[PDB]
Amino acid sequence: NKSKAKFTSLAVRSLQDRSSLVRRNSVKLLSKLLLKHPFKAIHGSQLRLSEWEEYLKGSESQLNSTSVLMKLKLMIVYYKDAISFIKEIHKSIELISNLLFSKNRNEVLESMDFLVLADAFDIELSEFGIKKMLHLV
DNA sequence: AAAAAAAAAAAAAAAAAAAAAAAAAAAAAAAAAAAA
Repeated sequence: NKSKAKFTSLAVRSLQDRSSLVRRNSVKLLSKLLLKHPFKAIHGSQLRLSEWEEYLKGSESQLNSTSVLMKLKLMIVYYKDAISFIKEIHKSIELISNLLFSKNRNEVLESMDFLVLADAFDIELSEFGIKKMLHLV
């Protein structure tokens, strides 16, 4: 699970690569990572930045107010990892939305598939991606 | 006191060649058809 964040960061960085095939494969990797993630034990299949931030704030308040110490520590580090992953996915979504207008059709199709998958899970910036996709006519 | 002969502007066509636009070669990914 730890290497998942590294793979996501490398894929987001490679999204800006000059080669088109590399970009399509990075989009595929991000789609595969978003389709199944370890972040499903609690409130699975729902990636909302506001809700996760509120949950993290609640956990921080609970810790501020024997097993309790490290249990809250693990919960907080898990929530921080979730927030970082959500931010990375949001940045990747923005990059792919900017990347929608490409000469190669396979890249466009994979970008549309990734945006649809990201829209399937409730995402605040998914509507922007759908709006950008609407101009593909 | 016309008439050859040399010098000089004016003007055709001809030869030239490397630089750039356009097309082919090579490796790899994707889509369709055939065999198990």
